[PDB]
Amino acid sequence: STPARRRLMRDFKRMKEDAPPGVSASPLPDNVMVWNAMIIGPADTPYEDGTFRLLLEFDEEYPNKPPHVKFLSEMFHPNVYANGEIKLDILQNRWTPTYDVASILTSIQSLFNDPNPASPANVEAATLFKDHKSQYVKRVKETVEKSWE
Amino acid sequence: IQMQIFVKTLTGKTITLEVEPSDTIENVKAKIQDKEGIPPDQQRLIFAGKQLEDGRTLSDYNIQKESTLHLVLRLRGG
Repeated sequence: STPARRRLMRDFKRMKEDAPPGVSASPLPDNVMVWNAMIIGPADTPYEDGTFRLLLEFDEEYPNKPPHVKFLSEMFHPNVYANGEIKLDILQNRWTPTYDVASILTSIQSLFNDPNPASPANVEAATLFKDHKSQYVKRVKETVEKSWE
Repeated sequence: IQMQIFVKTLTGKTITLEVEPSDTIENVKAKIQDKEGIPPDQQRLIFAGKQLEDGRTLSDYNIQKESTLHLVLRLRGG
């Protein structure tokens, strides 16, 4: 069967036994092209302890094209669009076939630590991040609470 | 119920728009895109110190007739 399906079972085996801290992911039972994921808000960031759910969608072009990924949880982060999609260069202009599910999620998670207000997907959020730090944190925390519920 | 407003950049370049008090900041940013070719994601609109957020209306910010909004461009802004 397909290269994509083969690459994807590798990624799964990877996530099933040796998954990075604070992140997890798995296909649907009956459709390996679609995955639920979750990233936990890392410590000492305003996002701390949030449980942010994502959706990874693949097609047969994988791994020559990145998957489509978006948060299903309400987000407030300078590099996440309103529709949940993520402005991260390895998912757009700078993808290479060496990335897998594990490494995508850890690249995303690292945005929680060091956002990039230089490339804003959420302009409201980029703005607060530079000009109203206190207001920014309060918005993030609202997001944290909603992620539980 | 309609009014003329102005939108001015930091360069001095100014356009005039006809709007209504109940148009949204999003609607206004689209008109600007059409009139100056700038994608709404690269626009920052300021009026009386407050930055204007989408899904609020002009009347909300008390933008009345003949008001001038300040447009700040952020490139690459993406």
